[PDB]
Amino acid sequence: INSALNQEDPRTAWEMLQGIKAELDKVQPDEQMTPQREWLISAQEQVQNQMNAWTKAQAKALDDSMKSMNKLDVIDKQFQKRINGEWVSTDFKDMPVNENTGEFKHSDMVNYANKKLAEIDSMD
Amino acid sequence: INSALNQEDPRTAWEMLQGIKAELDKVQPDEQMTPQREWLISAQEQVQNQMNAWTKAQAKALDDSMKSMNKLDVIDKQFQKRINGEWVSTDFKDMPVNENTGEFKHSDMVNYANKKLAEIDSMDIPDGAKDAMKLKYLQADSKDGAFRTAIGTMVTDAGQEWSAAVINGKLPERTPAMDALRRIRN
Amino acid sequence: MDKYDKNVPSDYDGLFQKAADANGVSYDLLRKVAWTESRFVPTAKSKTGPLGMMQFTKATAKALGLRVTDGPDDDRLNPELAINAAAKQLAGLVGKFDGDELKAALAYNQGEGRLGNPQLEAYSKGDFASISEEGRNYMRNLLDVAKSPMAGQLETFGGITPKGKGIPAEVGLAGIGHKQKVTQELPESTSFDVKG
Amino acid sequence: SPMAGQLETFGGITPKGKGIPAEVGLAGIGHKQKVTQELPESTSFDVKG
Repeated sequence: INSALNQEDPRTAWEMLQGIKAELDKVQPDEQMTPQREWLISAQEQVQNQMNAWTKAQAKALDDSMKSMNKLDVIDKQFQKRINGEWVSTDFKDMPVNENTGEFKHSDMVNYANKKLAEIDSMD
Repeated sequence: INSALNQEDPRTAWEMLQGIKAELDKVQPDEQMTPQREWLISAQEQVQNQMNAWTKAQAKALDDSMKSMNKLDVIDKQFQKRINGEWVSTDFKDMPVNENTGEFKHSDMVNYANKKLAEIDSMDIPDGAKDAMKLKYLQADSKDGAFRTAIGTMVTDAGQEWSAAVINGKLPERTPAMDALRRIRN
Repeated sequence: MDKYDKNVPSDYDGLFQKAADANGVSYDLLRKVAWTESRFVPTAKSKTGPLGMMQFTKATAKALGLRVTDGPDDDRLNPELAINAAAKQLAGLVGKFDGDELKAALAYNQGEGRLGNPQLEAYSKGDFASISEEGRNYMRNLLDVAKSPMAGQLETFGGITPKGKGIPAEVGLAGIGHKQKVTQELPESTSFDVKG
Repeated sequence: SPMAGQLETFGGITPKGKGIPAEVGLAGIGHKQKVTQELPESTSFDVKG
């Protein structure tokens, strides 16, 4: 039970606990509450708490990557406006800033230029 | 009960606990305190604590956004004073700083310039008045401001057009920047 | 925001009486629904954030039969026509539910379709366990100002004992909150004015 | 399947119980993303004199 509670993925821990419950059903073949079924109920509650803490980190990482994608989209929009003949600044210090982008960096422009060159090279 | 305690929104957790209480009322149809009603009372207390911790984060986020709105308001007031004929600095490094604003950034001026241009574009006035307002904001702007940076692309392009034409000995078929700058001069 | 402020000096309510008389909806219900949706807040910021008093969505705004595709990307920003449309929808809902049933009409909150029809059927059966948490809370918030035959069965749902009453989240979590430390008191600048 | 009933009664708390799939035991537990694809928009300095 303690090793099933020290897994990094809660979905694996849940199935491990189900396997342990199946093992216990062969030595306690009745329906009453025993101090060993309390072990398993507490373990399942702990796994639910672990799932909460895990979804924290997953959401935070997804937000971090999505901010970079949003910044690339904003830079692409700015060059598209400039190429069409509008008077806007294509410097990364002059890009519009939101809560969905954060602050822009030079590496953002480097990545955008590399991606754009590759995309143009992949055209038919 | 444990899954109802692992919700992100406390208001949903409270209603889930009410549903669980309704379910329990059908198997314990009396008024005495049982160890299973203690579960639900403790769960409701925990949800109240979660509501406290949730209001922390909500208030903090609202403060963070309200500081940005306050900074934009301060910049707008500064340009309004400068346009009316007062001797104040419209550089973001010289804006008054409070506990309701924090420190100013260049992106604040960028956002203010974009918002102001959009707002002027959304006005129900003839184009001449819009040009007059845009030129007033351009004149009141500081040396490295966002208004002067937006129109600096026009000047750079016009200078490049003329220099390239002199080198090549022929004007190109299109000189959009020179035409735009000449119209603004007019 | 506590107790909905029933007798507060009524701000910008020169529109609810007229819509109520035009469509037949109760004044108290319409005012309470407006307060619940927007709290009479002129900004009303959210994921969609309609600043109008009736915090609609694009799908509902277009389905209401208006000319929403006008003005600032949405025509339901002027309060009077949006409030009148909401009142007409509420009156149509109340009338179509066999009498003055002022709480099944809260299909207004959930709609009719894949996610609203079974909840309304469960309400008809009186089985509040099949209604969603959002719907149950939204109906709980309207118990003070509503006329329904099941207004007493909903309040005695979720009690700690079968003779107890359920606690709405607006009461169990009431008073728990934190103040904002940032205010709209801006710093002021002074001009270097020397008139020689 | 002929063993669709034997798999569901595997992992129950009692021999007469049913096992709980992780999609049900951990259902509803999650957090929303605070970042959206609503981008900030730029405006051109357009003066047509």
